[PDB]
Amino acid sequence: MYAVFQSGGKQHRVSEGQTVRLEKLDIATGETVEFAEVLMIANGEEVKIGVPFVDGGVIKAEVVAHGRGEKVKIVKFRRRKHYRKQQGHRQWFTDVKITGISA
Amino acid sequence: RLNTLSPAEGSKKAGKRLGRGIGSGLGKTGGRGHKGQKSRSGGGVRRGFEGGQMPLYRRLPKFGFTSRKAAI
Repeated sequence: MYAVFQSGGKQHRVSEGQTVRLEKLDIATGETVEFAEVLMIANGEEVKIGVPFVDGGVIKAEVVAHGRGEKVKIVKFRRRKHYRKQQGHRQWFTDVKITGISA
Repeated sequence: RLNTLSPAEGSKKAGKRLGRGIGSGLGKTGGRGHKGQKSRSGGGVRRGFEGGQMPLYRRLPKFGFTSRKAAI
């Protein structure tokens, strides 16, 4: 009982009632979001996508958090050429919990 | 209010400091390049030097004279 859907350019396989982290979305932390772009739905019986994105499959998900990822330190260094550079990055992420998976 | 006065924008530049790190830009000789006479401490050529060629103020002939009546 799991489904495959495309959210932020990268596909996720999520089972019922589990939390999945995906790219930042323009949704407030206390609102449900829709994912009608369901790549595949799996159950005891198997249903595939003759046309991409099934026919009526949707996924109900609730936003939980809108935090930032772990800091990543970017170092660029040229050997013997008197060039050093430092940078930091924290990627924005959105935690969402899957509430319901349709057929 | 003595701790609220500020100068006009662009009045100060903070100057250039040489040889203080890589990220500061002009470090490691502070913008005077690699070896050479100009890179040395106190190096350089005097005014009018052309590297040995006859200077312009020597190739040309002196002309005229100064009139004392012009100053009065």
